[PDB]
Amino acid sequence: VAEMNPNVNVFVPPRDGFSGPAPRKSKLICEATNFTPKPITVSWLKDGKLVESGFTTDPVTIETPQTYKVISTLTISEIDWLNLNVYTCRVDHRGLTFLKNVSSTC
Amino acid sequence: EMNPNVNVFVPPRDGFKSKLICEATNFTPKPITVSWLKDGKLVESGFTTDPVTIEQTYKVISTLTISEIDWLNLNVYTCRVDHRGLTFLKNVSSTCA
Amino acid sequence: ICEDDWNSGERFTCTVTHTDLPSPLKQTISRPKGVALHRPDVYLLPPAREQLNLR
Repeated sequence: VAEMNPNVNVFVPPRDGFSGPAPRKSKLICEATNFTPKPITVSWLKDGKLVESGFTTDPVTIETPQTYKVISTLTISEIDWLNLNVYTCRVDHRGLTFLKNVSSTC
Repeated sequence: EMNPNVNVFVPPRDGFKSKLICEATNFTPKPITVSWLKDGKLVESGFTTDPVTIEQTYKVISTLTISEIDWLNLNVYTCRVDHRGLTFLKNVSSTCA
Repeated sequence: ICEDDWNSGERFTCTVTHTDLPSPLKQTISRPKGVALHRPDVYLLPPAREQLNLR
């Protein structure tokens, strides 16, 4: 019934978001909302390298055009974050690619 | 009976309104209550709790709607988790500040 | 603000809420009380004769 470009949002842990035995680890959340149709592909990129492990994508659930949402979680290491590594969330929708870049730099 | 882990996510330093996600994982039993605080004041609206899902362990997430101006003004946001009579509070702030 | 409030030496603070700066700066503006009043003297200095040469 409609075609809308998905919105890409990336969540990062704060400075005090790391815990557990050394080395500490955290998670990254990439969520796409208000996109149509239902099918969507979510991928994680780390400094241009595809991540093939340590990630879990939640099933697409329903949030007037029909709307859907998708949640993806990627585990990251504190050491990699301190090296100013850039994490990119790859979203594929109807042949269109949307990339979002986040970093610890201010 | 294991204490639930409390983690609060923050928007990226270089920009995104946005949402706050508080996650409790590896907790038992399944029933759990999650709330939000703003500068030590109770929040009456603008927050929703997603149904608990199965990761035996369970996972529960919460979504709080915030504005860009309020978040970057060094406002204090605390996620309150109540489990087995215990209360956990996590405070976050701007890293670049 | 009111005229009487300004003459009472009340402390006014302007806070800026900008996205770039995580810390809202505080600027204080207040009239310094305890200063005496003096009558200004106005003097007019005509140009000298050494300046009216290049026309």
